[PDB]
Amino acid sequence: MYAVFQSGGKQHRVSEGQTVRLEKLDIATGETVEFAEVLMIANGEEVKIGVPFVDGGVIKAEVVAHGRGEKVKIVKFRRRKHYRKQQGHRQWFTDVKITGISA
Amino acid sequence: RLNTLSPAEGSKKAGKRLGRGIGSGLGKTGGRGHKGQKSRSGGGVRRGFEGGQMPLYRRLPKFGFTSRKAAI
Repeated sequence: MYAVFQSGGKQHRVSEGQTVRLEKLDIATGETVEFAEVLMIANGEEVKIGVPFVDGGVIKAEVVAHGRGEKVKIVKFRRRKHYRKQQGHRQWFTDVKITGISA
Repeated sequence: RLNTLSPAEGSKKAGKRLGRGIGSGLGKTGGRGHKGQKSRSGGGVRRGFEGGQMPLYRRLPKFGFTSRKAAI
């Protein structure tokens, strides 16, 4: 009982009632979001996508958090050429919990 | 209010400091390049030097004279 859907350019396989982290979305932390772009739905019986994105499959998900990822330190260094550079990055992420998976 | 006065924008530049790190830009000789006479401490050529060629103020002939009546 799991489904495959495309959210932020990268596909996720999520089972019922589990939390999945995906790219930042323009949704407030206390609102449900829709994912009608369901790549595949799996159950005891198997249903595939003759046309991409099934026919009526949707996924109900609730936003939980809108935090930032772990800091990543970017170092660029040229050997013997008197060039050093430092940078930091924290990627924005959105935690969402899957509430319901349709057929 | 003595701790609220500020100068006009662009009045100060903070100057250039040489040889203080890589990220500061002009470090490691502070913008005077690699070896050479100009890179040395106190190096350089005097005014009018052309590297040995006859200077312009020597190739040309002196002309005229100064009139004392012009100053009065």
